[PDB]
Amino acid sequence: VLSAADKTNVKAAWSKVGGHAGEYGAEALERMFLGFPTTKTYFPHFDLSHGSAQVKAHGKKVGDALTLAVGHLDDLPGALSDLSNLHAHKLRVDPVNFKLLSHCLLSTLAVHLPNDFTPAVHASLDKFLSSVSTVLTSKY
Amino acid sequence: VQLSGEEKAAVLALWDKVNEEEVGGEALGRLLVVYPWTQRFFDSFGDLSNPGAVMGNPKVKAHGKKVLHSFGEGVHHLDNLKGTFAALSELHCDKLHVDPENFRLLGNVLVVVLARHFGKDFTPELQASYQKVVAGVANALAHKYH
Ligand code: HEM
Ligand code: HEM
Repeated sequence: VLSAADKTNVKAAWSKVGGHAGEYGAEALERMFLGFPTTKTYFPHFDLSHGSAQVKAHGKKVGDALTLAVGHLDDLPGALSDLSNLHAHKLRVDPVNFKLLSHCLLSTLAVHLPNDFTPAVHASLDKFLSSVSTVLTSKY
Repeated sequence: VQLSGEEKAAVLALWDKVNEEEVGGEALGRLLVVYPWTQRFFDSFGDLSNPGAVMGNPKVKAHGKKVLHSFGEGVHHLDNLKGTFAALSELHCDKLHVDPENFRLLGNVLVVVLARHFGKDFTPELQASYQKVVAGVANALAHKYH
């Protein structure tokens, strides 16, 4: 998200994603906990077990946070300025952790949508995922 | 690096299905399309304009293959990375002057292309592993940057 051609790939690419957002939301998280273990300390209150209705019931929360932003490309600071006060104010999440989620979520999409995850779109998504990351780490 | 027999066996069995040309030209290509600033180092290789030119460029493919072969040597010298890349490191810092972080980048790009190529069999379990390998090769390629 930013440039036109980019805001065009994101809405298009995400329609590809469609109603599998929370599933994917789930998986990305699952891939970041195992892959990048430190991230797991931000969730002491969590069933970090593979199958966890909790890790499973947050990916759907993350998926929707992301579907919304997709529909709010022209203004991200405002449409997430709660998630912004959440990750940055109440939780103190490190700006290097967002890349780990951005990497995982992308590694995932590549797993469920091989033909659609092309270079041009992969470019765009990386950008969209950088922008959203910024907004949330904006209160720093 | 430091991991597990069942993980190693896994990592290895996957590496016998890796077409090094395909997955090779794919990593380097995306690196260039997704992180355009790295177009600066490979500057001779003709036309690297739109992603269509990058991807179907014979010199991206041929260097890609040289990159992934170097990766395998590493997937097979599990315990001696530093030694393995104790030269690709010197040629990267001195002659090339390439930032350490650009490595981790090409790495995560290599994990993503494995991801699309091997679908569901590229389990969070198995990527869990690859991050370690990509982590180790990165640390080794920058080892000589002091
Ligand atoms: C793409 C970026 C991200 C998105 C879209 C996202 C989404 C969300 C949302 C929507 C909530 C609040 C749900 C609610 O109001 O109940 C939340 C909570 C939370 N997020 Fe994220 N998040 C992101 C990145 C991260 C990262 C990188 C971490 C740390 C590794 C993280 C850790 C947390 C924690 C600890 C909570 C509170 C958990 C709880 O007790 O319910 N988030 N996230
Ligand atoms: C994942 C880590 C990397 C590996 C395993 C790798 C591997 C290699 C290999 C095997 C060669 C061939 C050496 C030779 O021809 O004798 C090479 C050369 C080269 N590499 Fe890397 N590379 C990595 C990351 C990077 C990055 C991030 C950049 C750019 C930012 C880069 C830029 C170059 C350049 C410019 C050459 C010279 C190519 C030529 O004109 O012959 N490498 N690399």
